[PDB]
Amino acid sequence: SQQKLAEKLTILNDRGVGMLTRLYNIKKACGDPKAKPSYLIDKNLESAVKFIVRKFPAVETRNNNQQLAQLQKEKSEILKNLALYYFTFVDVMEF
Amino acid sequence: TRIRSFLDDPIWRGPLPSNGVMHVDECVEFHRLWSAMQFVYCIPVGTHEFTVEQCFGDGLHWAGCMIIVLLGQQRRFAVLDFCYHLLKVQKHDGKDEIIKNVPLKKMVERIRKFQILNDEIITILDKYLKVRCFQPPIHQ
Amino acid sequence: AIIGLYNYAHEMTHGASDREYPRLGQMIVDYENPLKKMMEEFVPHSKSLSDALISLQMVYPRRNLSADQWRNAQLLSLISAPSTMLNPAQSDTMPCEYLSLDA
Amino acid sequence: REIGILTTNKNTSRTHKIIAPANLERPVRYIRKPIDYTILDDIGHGVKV
Amino acid sequence: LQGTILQYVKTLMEVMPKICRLPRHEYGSPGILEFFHHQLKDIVEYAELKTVCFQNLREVGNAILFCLLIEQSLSLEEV
Repeated sequence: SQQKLAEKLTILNDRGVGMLTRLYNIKKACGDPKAKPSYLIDKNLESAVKFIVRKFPAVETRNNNQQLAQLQKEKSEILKNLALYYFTFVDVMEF
Repeated sequence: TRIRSFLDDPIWRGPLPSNGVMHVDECVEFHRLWSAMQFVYCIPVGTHEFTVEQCFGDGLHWAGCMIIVLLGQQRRFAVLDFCYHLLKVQKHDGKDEIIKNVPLKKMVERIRKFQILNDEIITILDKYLKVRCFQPPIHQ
Repeated sequence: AIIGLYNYAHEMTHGASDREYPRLGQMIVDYENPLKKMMEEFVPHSKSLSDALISLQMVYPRRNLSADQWRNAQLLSLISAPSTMLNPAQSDTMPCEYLSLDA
Repeated sequence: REIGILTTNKNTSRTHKIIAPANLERPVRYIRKPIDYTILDDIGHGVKV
Repeated sequence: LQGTILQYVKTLMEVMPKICRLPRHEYGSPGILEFFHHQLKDIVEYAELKTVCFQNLREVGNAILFCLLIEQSLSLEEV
């Protein structure tokens, strides 16, 4: 009687539909080359992103070996443009 | 409107439906008589005879459809009609034979032509002219 | 790329990864073939899910008939039986009658 | 006057192909919130916690 | 309408079948044509139909068409 199954189901279904909508929009924006984030196409960040992806779960900042030198000067912008996508993925995890 | 005022005889509209909604399998309303007449003049004729559009033109259908529309029977006419039903079924199964010296494919083609004409006439008449609720069941 | 790149920006700015990066990365690397994992994840729920799905034998097969069978039953026809045009259309499983078939 | 018996006013009016609202759909921002399980307790006979 | 057409309508209503169902699709097109032709046999064989009823109906239709077209011409001269 204290499980609140009905309310929990009702809430989570709406949440799931909303997350589906958001993730579909993220997929579409990331599909056409003319609308994905500018950092996934710049030629000078290619090495940085390749290095990051090759070892995705782990963070290896120190001992970069100049594969991340460029990323260290746009960080104030990277952290401010990719916020939306990151928090959408976080909300997917919470859901 | 003035012409509608002339159809005050009870023969045109018939008696009240048994089920309390509308006649379906009965033939006590003018639109069924017109469906029968349509069946009559949608049958191919011999070469020594004249077709209906050769003798009467389009006025015949204008008169018939006017009478139907003024009485308010246009939708019942569309739903319930022998020729339209035959056309629908023949289109579904796509058969062709001869029944009492009446080729089937030619007859359905004629029926389709007349259906187009009737729809046009009814639409014009409706254009120029610009609720009975029911009770739910009661528990014993 | 997006997740790792944001996390690195955050690490360099503040010196510590974001709170949620570890579990988020673990999720992303676990559901890389999402069904192969979700199949192993739903063994505990198999019984309840099976009940809920077997319950559909009474609705799906009779809703998924062909057009000939629809003609035989004169589906959605008001004039099929003119004597019962006032009777209220009804069934025990009323919500199951207009439930989407694709769902 | 004699012909006027058979006449009746016809309803025809001027309009535009498109008419816009007085106030358009002003967009709204996306503010993240967490999943709150206590927003249906005022509907029906709720069971707070 | 209240004269000859009414009398023919009454007579043909007397002659028409009391009940006429629309057969089901399974009956066939040839069967349905045969059924209709049998049911409406008295109307099909009515001699005076095409020569009197249709004539009067044509007259009525021509009258209403004349009213419509004459109204259109009057408007076109007024403009």
